[PDB]
Amino acid sequence: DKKYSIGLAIGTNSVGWAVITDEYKVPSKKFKVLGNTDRHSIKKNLIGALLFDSGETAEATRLKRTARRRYTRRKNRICYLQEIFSNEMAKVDDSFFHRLEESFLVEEDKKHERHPIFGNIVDEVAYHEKYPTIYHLRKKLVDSTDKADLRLIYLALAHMIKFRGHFLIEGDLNPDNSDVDKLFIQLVQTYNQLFEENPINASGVDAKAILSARLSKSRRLENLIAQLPGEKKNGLFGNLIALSLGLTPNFKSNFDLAEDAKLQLSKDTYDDDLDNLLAQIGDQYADLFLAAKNLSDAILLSDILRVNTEITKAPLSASMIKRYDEHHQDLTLLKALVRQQLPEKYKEIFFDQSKNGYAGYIDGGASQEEFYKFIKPILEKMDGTEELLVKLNREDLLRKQRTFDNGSIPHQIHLGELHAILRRQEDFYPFLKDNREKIEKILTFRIPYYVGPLARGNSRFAWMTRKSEETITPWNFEEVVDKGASAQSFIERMTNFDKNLPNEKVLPKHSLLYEYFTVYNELTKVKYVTEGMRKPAFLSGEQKKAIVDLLFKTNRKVTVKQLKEDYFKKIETYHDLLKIIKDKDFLDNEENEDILEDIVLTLTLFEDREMIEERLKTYAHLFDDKVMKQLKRRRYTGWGRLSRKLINGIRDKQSGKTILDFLKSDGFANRNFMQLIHDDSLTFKEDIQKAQVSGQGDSLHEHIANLAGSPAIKKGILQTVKVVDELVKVMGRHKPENIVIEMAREKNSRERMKRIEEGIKELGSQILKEHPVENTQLQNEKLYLYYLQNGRDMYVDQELDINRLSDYDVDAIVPQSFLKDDSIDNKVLTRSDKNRGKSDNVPSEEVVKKMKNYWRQLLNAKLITQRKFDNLTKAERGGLSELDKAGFIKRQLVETRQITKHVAQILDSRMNTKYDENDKLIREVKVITLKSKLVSDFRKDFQFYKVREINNYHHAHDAYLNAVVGTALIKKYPKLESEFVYGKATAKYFFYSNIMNFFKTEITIRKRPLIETNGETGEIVWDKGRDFATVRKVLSMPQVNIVKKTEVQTGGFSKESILPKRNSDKLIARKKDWDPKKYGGFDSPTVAYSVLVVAKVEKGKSKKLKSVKELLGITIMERSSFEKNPIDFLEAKGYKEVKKDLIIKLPKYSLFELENGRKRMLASAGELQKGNELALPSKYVNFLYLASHYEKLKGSPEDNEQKQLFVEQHKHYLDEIIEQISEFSKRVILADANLDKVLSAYNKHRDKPIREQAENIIHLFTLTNLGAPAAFKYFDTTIDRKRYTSTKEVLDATLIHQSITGLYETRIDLSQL
DNA sequence: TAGTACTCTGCCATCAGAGCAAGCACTACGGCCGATTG
DNA sequence: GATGGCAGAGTACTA
RNA sequence: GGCCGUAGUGCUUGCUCUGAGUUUUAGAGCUAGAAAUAGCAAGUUAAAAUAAGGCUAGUCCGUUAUCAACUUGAAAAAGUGGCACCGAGUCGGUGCAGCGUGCUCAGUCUG
DNA sequence: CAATCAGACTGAGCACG
Repeated sequence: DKKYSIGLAIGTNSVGWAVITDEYKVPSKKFKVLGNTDRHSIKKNLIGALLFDSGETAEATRLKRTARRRYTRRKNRICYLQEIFSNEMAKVDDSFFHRLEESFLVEEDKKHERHPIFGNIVDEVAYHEKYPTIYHLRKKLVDSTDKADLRLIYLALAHMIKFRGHFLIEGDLNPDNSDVDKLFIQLVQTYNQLFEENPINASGVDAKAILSARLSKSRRLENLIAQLPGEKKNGLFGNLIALSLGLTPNFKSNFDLAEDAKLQLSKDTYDDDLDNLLAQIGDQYADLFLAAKNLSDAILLSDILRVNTEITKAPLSASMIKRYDEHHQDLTLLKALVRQQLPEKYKEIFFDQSKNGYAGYIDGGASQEEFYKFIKPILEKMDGTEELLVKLNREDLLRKQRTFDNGSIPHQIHLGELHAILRRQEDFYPFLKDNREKIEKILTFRIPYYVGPLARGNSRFAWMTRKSEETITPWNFEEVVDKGASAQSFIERMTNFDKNLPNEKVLPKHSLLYEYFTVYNELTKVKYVTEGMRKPAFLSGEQKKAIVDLLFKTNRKVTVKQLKEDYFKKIETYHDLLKIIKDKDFLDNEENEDILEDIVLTLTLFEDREMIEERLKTYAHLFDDKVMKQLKRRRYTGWGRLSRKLINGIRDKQSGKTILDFLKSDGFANRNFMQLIHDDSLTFKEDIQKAQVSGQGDSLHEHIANLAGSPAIKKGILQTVKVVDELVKVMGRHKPENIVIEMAREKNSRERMKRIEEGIKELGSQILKEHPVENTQLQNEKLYLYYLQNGRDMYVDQELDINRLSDYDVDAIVPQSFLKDDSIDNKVLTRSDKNRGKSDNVPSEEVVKKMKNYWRQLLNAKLITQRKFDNLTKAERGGLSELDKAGFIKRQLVETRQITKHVAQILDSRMNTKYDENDKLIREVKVITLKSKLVSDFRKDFQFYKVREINNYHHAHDAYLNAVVGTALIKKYPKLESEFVYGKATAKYFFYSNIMNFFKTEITIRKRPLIETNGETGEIVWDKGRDFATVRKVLSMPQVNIVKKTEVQTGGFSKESILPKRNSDKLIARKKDWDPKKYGGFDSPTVAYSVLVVAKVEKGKSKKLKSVKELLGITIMERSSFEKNPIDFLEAKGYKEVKKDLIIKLPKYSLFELENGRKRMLASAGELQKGNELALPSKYVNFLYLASHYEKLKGSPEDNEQKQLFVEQHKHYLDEIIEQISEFSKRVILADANLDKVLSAYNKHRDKPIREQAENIIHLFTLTNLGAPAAFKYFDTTIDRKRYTSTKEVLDATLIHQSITGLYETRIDLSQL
């Protein structure tokens, strides 16, 4: 038995641990080794770390799941259409659908003719000649009036149904509205006709260009307003224009309606909102609103159709046909031009599929951007290509019909085309006449987002409820699915429970009881003071009732003057429902509170008007039709944090009064919620405690999963809990005195590009147009800041130069000393940092006044954030006060993160379990949490420098230093237990500035005593004479238990790319009947785990059985098949007489010990990884840190000078570091060619400065590392990977099974078996 | 000599968007919210 | 972003 | 620490959808050529699959989390490994074990 | 409103296995 402590450092992919005794010495004990080897014991130190791969989020899995569901539903739609057509298609050509299904088949596999539509070569060729694309067929069917072949009708309908289009725009679209100017003129005419007193003139205004601009919608509206006299924004005409172009205007000010009456044109509720507005004002604005709707349709369509729709009913098909024709003409013209001018490049342009060009554009995979990049210079270096170059510049040269930009086509266009086809062809096909509604339903149906998957009790994600047990098709979806219950369950499965009553659901935020509760809490804490009062007094129950009835039940906002006048002078959600139902006695009654709760619950739950009105039909008799309509109109959003049972259901045992009852009857006490619930005498606390006891706690893994945070952090937490338990078991089941823990704080380029594009569009500038920047270039911090600041200085009014970058200075708004935040939200790029003023405070008031307008504009442009703006304009608010500075200094050392709170609580609950007589938990184990700042400062101050590139020992060293610092600190300052152990401005500032000054011998010059004592107690907390030597000795130990957590690979079967056909055995069939050698397939499977099999194989013509020992990679696809029957799985692979007992399962990162301590880790069944750590001396580590200037220089000039001299005298340490690396590589790495290249590079770059040489030597440790080999770079010379691609040598080595700390092992010698 | 059989080296990885709902964590403020004895 | 798969060129040993 | 009021940012989980992309087949290539080969013509589209697949047969499920070895259990789970000292190139060596009960004394804590 | 002699453990000596 010995008092000991555990120090832990938690990372996303590493967890270090350390056990220390009283004198800060790490123990060392012998451990028994199990297995068949002759080694039965081994000595190890209680210091180490566990490394694992980072956890992942379920986002990719969710995306894959949704895609799978989408594909299934699409096939179901096509099957519905085929089922509709089946009888007549069997009459016409019975094998048509069979031919369609087997199109993906070689000729010998088809049981029908190869041609899929007509089945004979003449007919197929004629059809393809007449309709080169499906859009030709679609336009012909839409426009022509004669009979069409049934197969052709089905083909057009199937294309339309299979590829519908986006559902962003709701309602109906009329493609005939295409002209922008004509509809703008019509709208102006209607406006002038109605508003005769103040007519509006818009002649001479480029309405088409203004409205169809590529800028933002708000910018377009502003431009149109500026170029339009007689009105501005928020006027009637301005609101009409905004409504047409898509913004949501408030028509309240136009007619003084006093209600918002906002209308959105794309929303489904637009018709109801317009009906309400028309009933409010009058019926004479219907023409104007209809004109606005037509203008909106034209505005949104003209950007897509780009064709005249007055002659055809298929505008999209006409656009695709003209795209085809322009493609054809441009191709002919380009062929002629190339033939005439550059005959030698014709082959490489129109025949070579590898290089980009037309051949690679059509036959190859090259996209439109790549084709344009290839073909622009050739067109430029030719004559007669001006119009082709113009089309290229506007991105309209040689365009395919199916492209990426086709995603902006609403499904309403396809629906209109399909309806036109059905209307044309229903006279000749009665079945087409009959099934028109259901075919259109097939095209336009989509499952509501709140209904979810239509399961039948075998899905964990589903929540839908069926009122009838039968197959759900799009035609009886309403009559089978209980939509209201499905939506309510959709909302309720995600809402929280009350924390005080864990089995109780929370109330809606706008619930009436919630409103009364909040108002009563606010009212009971206001102490009135008036004449004739000796001391301030609290309001009584009757006074509060009178005040609530007279003020709260009358006016929305209650103020102190109103309280004094209407009650103290005159005498001495509720309002929203009052103006809707227009009933005061009903709302003030007490027997309809359940009805009111139901009403607010419905309005909160359902966002669809039909659902709200069908749910409220039960209360339709209580009110009138207009009241019901108003109730449907009103909708609330938000959920409270308190349950109804907690607020009003539970009652005190002594008095039989609920919390609301007590709050109403507070009287002179005026005790609030927190008080009511924390009172010892009151039974509310006891009842709350009783409820929380029920359920208790789930498993540790379940609790960690239920925590909120990153999955990688949760994985690290679980590993830390397990290693703590393992160490407790190791140390004899004696729990430690203290557990000191710490936790690290932690396409992006595409996000930056979209953000800058949106900001530039909003601001109306053209900085991107001046010089475009790619995402990779935008990844640079200086460039990103320059582009975010619109190319202008942020502290003074001047212009910055992009070509002059890498020369300015990046200045943080809050100085780095107070807060260490390096994010863009705190960084600012300016020409000179001195413009900000003082360097130890917020930017100066003069600069704030100068740049307030610019910063406001940037915020409105979303270039900077609200927090950034608030930080920048803090000088006006008052700047950085002394209390703020003290808080910033204090928060740099005291951990306050909820994740670390949780972690500490879990460890505390696991460790301390006993209770006293008075049910007071005994703090046997004290959990101390520190930030990384304390340990980092300790390392910098006392020359315990950390270099991350040497090896993985720094995790264990950090854990040990955490233990030492935390234990020493809580011994020296026992009063600091409040802020560290889980369980004035000037004075606070200088207290935390020197909190760690008892470690050091000298301060600022203060001669601190050699032996540090607690004071008031006889405890020695530190001894600079010998404890520093102990820490140095511990950090220089060569043995540290580093464990790579073995895992079984899970995930995708292989690479998702589908390769073309080739005669290789590595291809994987995409379907059971699709031979890879004839259809192509996947490759590169992921190996779940290797299996060691000792068996015999048939070799040679005689098929003699040769005993073989080898590793077999059980891939993810065949893992279940293997585990179901290993014998059959292995026999089918070709091995005979395998041994079930001798089969060994070998997951990833399995460790093997071969010779001279050389260790290899199993990367896969045919690859290995390095498994050895270089224990470089701390003298070499310190020299490398000092010479390399880690984190530049952060020392005094006097101290900086002596370290430079130290490096100068220790020049020769470089050769020894190289010597250590070389001998380690010779003993373990065995990469001879790479070692020779590294040594040659070192010899050739010997004359360069020590700084540069050390900086490059840091890279050489990538050669001698643990894990997968990686390529590094020494100066110019680059050294590639030396991969170990053979697992044959490990079959005679020693397989080590390491526990979670590595102290418990089971060595299995595979050579014997 | 032909045929396996193992080794070294370079290439290569599905990608973009649209809503909706619930929750947490943090920032920035701006107010209320620790017990015992006479 | 990297790290394992794969094709291809290359060299070596045995029937 | 929580609960209100406002505002903002980021992240997580779940659902309904969109456009592409790859793979095979269909869209008769021609002429001079014994043959390779050469010269022309053409190119834009569609069908099907989009993790193999599963049984629970649903317009459902299939890439998250969890997982050293051994023993006992169907499983969930529970068990399995002596200590001190001197040292340090991935851990080595040395030493001990493999004391219990009654009386007096003296020091510390509680009634 | 104002104050914040009995039981257990360790070491020392003697007796028995």
